[PDB]
Amino acid sequence: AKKVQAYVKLQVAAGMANPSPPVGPALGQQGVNIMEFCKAFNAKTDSIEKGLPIPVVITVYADRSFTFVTKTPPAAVLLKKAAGIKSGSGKPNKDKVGKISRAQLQEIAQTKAADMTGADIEAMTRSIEGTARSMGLVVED
Amino acid sequence: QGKALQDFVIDKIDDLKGQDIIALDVQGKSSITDCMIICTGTSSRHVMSIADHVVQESRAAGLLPLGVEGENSADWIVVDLGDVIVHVMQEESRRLYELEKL
Amino acid sequence: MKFVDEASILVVAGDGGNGCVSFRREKYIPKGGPDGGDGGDGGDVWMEADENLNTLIDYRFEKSFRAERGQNGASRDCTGKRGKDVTIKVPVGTRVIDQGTGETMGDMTKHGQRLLVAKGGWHGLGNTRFKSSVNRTPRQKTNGTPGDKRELLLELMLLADVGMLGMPNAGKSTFIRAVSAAKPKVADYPFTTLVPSLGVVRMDNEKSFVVADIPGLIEGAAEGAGLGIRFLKHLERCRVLLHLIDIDPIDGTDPVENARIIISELEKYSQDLATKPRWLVFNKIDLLDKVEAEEKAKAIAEALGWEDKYYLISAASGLGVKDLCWDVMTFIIENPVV
Amino acid sequence: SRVAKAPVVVPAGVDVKINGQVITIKGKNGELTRTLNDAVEVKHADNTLTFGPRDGYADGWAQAGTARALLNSMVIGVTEGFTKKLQLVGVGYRAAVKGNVINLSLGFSHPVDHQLPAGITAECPTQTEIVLKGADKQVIGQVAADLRAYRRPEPYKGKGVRYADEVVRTKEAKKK
RNA sequence: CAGCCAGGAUGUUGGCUUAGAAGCAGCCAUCAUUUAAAGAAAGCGUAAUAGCUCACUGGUCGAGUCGGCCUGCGCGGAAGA
Repeated sequence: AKKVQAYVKLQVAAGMANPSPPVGPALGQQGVNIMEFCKAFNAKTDSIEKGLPIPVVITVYADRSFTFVTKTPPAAVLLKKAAGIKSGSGKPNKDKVGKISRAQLQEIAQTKAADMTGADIEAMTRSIEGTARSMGLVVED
Repeated sequence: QGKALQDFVIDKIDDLKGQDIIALDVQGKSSITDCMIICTGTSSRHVMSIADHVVQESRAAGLLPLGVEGENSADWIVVDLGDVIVHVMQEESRRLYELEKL
Repeated sequence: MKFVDEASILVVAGDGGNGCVSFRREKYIPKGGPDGGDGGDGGDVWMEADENLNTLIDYRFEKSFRAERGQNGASRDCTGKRGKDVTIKVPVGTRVIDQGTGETMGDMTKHGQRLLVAKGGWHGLGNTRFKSSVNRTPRQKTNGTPGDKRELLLELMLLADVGMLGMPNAGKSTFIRAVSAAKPKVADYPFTTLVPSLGVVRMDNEKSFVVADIPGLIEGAAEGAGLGIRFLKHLERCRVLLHLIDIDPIDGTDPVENARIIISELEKYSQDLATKPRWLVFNKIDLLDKVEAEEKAKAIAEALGWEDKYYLISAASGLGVKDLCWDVMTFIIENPVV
Repeated sequence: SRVAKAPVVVPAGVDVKINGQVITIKGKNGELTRTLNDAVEVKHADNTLTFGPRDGYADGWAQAGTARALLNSMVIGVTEGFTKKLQLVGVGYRAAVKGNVINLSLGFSHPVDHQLPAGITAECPTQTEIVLKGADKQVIGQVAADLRAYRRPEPYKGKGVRYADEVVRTKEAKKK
């Protein structure tokens, strides 16, 4: 989040094994190796859990390897494995497609290590629900 | 410059697979050319391509060719080197015309 | 290097000219002969073939082609002029389909030969053509017949004798980067191919080895990153077809065990084109052991069920490409159409 | 109009001589003079330069505002000058400057020699770059345009001679 | 008002009856966490990462500026031997 040299992030999942059909070798071509996806990337993710997609920046200037740090996984996947349905919309707004709870996505949204905008707890409480209830859900906060 | 030019022709004609080469002497029978060289090409494009080689080599030899005939038809193509005239043309049409009797 | 578009054209044949009704009474005598003879035959739309063009982009922009109507009759028995023949220039390798009788009327295979797709009209007849003594007043006329109203649907297939079908970015475009002049954009990032391309190999005079490359697709009628299935119709006409499977991909699917699907994908179109014979060649061997690949290639070819002569060629560095260079000619020249 | 209301500032050491409607702008890096349109009134105040219209002229302020624009451009030329950069892109495109003549091998059957005016010079930092240098914008603009007209950039690959700031869009016709 | 120097972000590749669509003809709410403001959104457009601009805001010179109506007189429409 500094300047040019094209910060990028491509992912479908972190638990599986770098698929070719969905993204392929598009995970780096200007100094990023394709065999290093399981050398240093699988240093802290493999020790906790493998069920979520994960974005990451590259941030390589001229080095053969990479020198980036992992960050939070997206909140758009917490609505599938931890909140309810997997497939989703169907007809997005012909009826009341989904259901959410106020206690839901409270501790799940707080598991992020460090990626915040403001230290207030009340302000960030309704930050995640912006991604929510755009799916055709009903809010009962 | 009598014997030199055909030897300058035979060596270059054999470099690009000039098969069945005959050295003729038409001195006395015809009063238009000193001698003619007869040769066969495998394909029409082969005759067309080899025609460029002899012209380009002739233009690099100082002498200017006096005429070419290959135009949208590669069955019969000839070029002029002044005294010496070479006949690069197809085998199929060679039986129709005379050989070694002109 | 650029996009491809195929569309349908609307062509109308010119109707014949109309007869004219008039009389010749010039200066002093009111009672004189009639004027107005033949009309004019309508224009004929022809199908011109050009080897200079490859696409049909100029057909959606102007879709209606109006053949000139036959000129009408005039006084003093001035017969009309025949409608000029408008010629539509089409790249070689097009099919013609008519609405209604939706079959193929002609195949565009030889350049420089013309096809007639719209029969012109017939000229009318004036009163001079109908002058009589029974009527004592010839003033009747015949209209020109309407032209042949045919609508053409154009399907394009590029002129190529050797085809290219295989896994996404498995070496199909790298093979084009051989002694062949054509050099599409080739690398090891994803599919990388958005344009069908063909090249030539020059071995000897009057020896053509036109080979075309088309984008491939995975898991049958499915698309990965926006690439449609319309690239397939450029195939299914070439006289010889070859097939390659990537070996030991870094992230790709498993070996030829998966390529059993590809046979179903080729069978998926309508009938696998009566099960056209296939030739298998490999690629990307220089990254492995040649002595070890010998047992690999023999074992993997018998795994799927192909008991014919296969090819083990590393075309990335242009090693061992010459064996495929001459054997293809023996298949072509020695087996003409019969 | 109102542009002429703001006077143009000239540096020290440059002399402005007015003999009616002709103005003299002798400076460090040039020797040139230019004449007015007879419809503008100019005054020689302190180290600025003011302009105004003339009574009885319908155009009036419109021509007066032009006086500031041209004369401001004359200030930079006589002090630092104006520089224009021309680049040649493509295989076989070679450029060189011999004296007051630029020899251009633009793929023609014969070489092209361009005769520059008295107060315009060119340098060749590399074989594919021409640096136009001058003190008057009018003359330097046309000579660059005259140089550009020989090998006008074709819009498909950008091949030709182009300005430094200019960008040429590439488009595909007869898609395959 | 228009110029000139900047920001133009975080959930956020927003999921998706999505074959891909990261802002783009399908899909929806159109909210929302940090600030001086910056849109799940304005476009030129790659096969997708994209390359850059704009909407809104800050600073700079400083006094007029913005876009609608009616009407007189004016231009194109107006090429032949």
